[PDB]
Amino acid sequence: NVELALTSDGRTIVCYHPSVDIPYEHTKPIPREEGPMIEQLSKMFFTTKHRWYPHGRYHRCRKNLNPPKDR
Amino acid sequence: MTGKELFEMWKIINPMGLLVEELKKRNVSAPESRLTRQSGGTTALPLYFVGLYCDKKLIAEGPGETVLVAEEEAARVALRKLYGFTENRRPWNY
Amino acid sequence: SSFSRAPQQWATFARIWYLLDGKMQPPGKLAAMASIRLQGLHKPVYHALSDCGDHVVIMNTRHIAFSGNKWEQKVYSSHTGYPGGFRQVTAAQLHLRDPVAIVKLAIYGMLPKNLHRRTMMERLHLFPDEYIPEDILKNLVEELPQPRKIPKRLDEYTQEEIDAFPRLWTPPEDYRL
Amino acid sequence: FKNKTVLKKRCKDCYLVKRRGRWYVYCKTHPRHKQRQ
Amino acid sequence: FREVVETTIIEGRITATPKESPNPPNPSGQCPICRWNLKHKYNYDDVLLLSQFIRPHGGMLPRKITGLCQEEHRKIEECVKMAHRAGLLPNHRPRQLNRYLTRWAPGSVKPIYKKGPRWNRVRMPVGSPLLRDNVCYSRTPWKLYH
Amino acid sequence: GYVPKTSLSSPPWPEVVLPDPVEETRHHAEVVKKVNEMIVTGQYGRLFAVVHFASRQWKVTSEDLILIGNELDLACGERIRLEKVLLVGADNFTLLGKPLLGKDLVRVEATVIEKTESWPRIIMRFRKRKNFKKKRIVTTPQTVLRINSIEIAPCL
RNA sequence: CCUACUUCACAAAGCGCCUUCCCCCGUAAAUGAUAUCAUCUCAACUUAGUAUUAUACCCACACACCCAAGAACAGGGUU
Ligand SMILES: [Zn+2]
Ligand SMILES: [Zn+2]
Repeated sequence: NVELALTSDGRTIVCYHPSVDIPYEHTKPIPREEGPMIEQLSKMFFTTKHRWYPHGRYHRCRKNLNPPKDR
Repeated sequence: MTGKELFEMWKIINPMGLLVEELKKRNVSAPESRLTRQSGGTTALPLYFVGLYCDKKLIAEGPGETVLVAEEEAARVALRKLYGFTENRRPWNY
Repeated sequence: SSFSRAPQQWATFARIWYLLDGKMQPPGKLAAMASIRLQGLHKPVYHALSDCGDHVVIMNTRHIAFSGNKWEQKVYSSHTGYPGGFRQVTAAQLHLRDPVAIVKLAIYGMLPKNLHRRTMMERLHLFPDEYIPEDILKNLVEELPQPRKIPKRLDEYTQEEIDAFPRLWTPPEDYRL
Repeated sequence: FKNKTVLKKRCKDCYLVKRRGRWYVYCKTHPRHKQRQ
Repeated sequence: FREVVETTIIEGRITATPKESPNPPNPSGQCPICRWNLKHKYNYDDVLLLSQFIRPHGGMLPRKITGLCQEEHRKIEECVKMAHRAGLLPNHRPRQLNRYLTRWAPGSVKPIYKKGPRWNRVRMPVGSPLLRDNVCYSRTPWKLYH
Repeated sequence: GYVPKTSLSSPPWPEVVLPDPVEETRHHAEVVKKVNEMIVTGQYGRLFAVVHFASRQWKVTSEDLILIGNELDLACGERIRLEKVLLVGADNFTLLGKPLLGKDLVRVEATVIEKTESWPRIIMRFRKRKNFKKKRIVTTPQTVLRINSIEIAPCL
């Protein structure tokens, strides 16, 4: 849904792209132990087990607790 | 206030109620909250887009993890659009 | 736009559920589509460390189609690790045993060979037939077009199309046929 | 069957047939003529 | 087309026979393929074209009867084999793994237990080399071996 | 020349027909006029611009910060016009140069906010078993610019 | 596995006893075209023709002492 148009001199391309709204008809009304724990978490979040095991103090201390923040 | 968000600066409670009040001031009926898009509804990481419709016309839609959160965020987006404090509004002139 | 920071981030990095129909499709083309989606290489916000993969639900994997004689020639090799544990099984035998293994292995081979591969395979959902569990069906968001367009059979062609196609030759009348 | 690099019909009833991927010379009269590529 | 009917007494009756469609695009050609400008523009899945040279039970028709070139008769025969093996002619039968582009009869190929090294890989044939000269609509040539 | 409808009779991609030049020019003029009227009436919020500065292209908007990896021979706080604007876009329209937009269309202005050195960068060379080890520390001059405003004019 | 025999003796053993269950494919055929016969078919098709190992086994989330359980740990029992 974009309108392309060179200008008369042909030196600049003009693109008209209005934002199209979602039609009302295209919408639905609003409705009104360590082992087993890690298996449950992996099933819940569609991950593997390895993510949920802890890490040693060395890794934990290596993690930066005051990371730079942008925007 | 550059880079700040409207409701990051102005803390509000019940944005849906506040939006309903504003629409009443504008003599407009209460918007219909309606589920425009959704993803993974039965999982632990759902995505919902809820749009507020004024007479079958979309005024603002917002995303969220639950339908309630998406509706609340859509209310916030509608308030931003009504007040002209949208993210892509004309930047301040200096 | 004009979302709050947290909802905006959630929307951008939310994972979508795609549906592939494996009926009469090459497992390799299915695997290319699925591997792209599982990695997240279909998102402009993709990055290997962003965990931006999506869910892929492939149905009718029992009805995949191999081109050529791959059903008889393609051999899947495995070793149990024990001496004499080397097993070589053709594609047809593997399909009869597990109606999911062929697509699963194609996708597994196409995914990058790193530690994210099995996490990606956790987001892959393979179903031999048209049946899909209700929660997965409710999760479904989009259906991807089938990579191979299924050719029509004569039994499927309409009489109008048959008439539209010209007769190519005059058969001699005095022929048994 | 005898394995032959080159298949040669021996009598008139020796016929070449490509079966199970390879060429054979079969013969009803003289099964001694049976050849396999 | 003559058909033999029994009752014992048997007799052959000539029935309705289709004729070539009017206005061939290229009249005065060797083969029907040349007459209709289809030299390199049909594939195994073009059942409408292929079935016109097929016995009611699936067999090919002889080159003398069809009038096809030698090369075109070979191409049609191989394309019909591929269409049959892909199941595109369910009604042209004498009386479950989906396939297509199968060069060999399924029961005659042996599994590739030892695919060679990279420089001597044993590849799985796909399609037919007879169609190598078909019209190429792709940047890369279509591969006959996988 | 007619070929019966087969799989290979026609190219797989859909056939494309060039629109008639008269209607193409009419539609082009209509779209250009609509966007020009939007510019006249100020029917746009934030503007972004792709600008070629130094050697690179920067996606830029008002209040943005840009780090040039060289000194610019400008005093801090000095205002500047970035003259090579390749693209300017709004919510509802974009203007594309071929390759550059005109000076009459867009005006992107920046301000030299900082003149600094980069953090020390290490260049080490090492070759095993050759007694070959060299170390150098380099700091690159840098200028931080702030994009103050992007202005467009109805000169389409 | 220990009822006998034997080495032996509150048990461990053999020299003693008990139990052990499905196939793989080379070919041989049927109909049948290309090539109106024929032709087992890297033609379509129909059989011998089977691995898609069938099973079987295991499955209880949460001191001390004894043990046919055992290096430790673990396991079983303590009504
Ligand atoms: Zn003989
Ligand atoms: Zn010809």
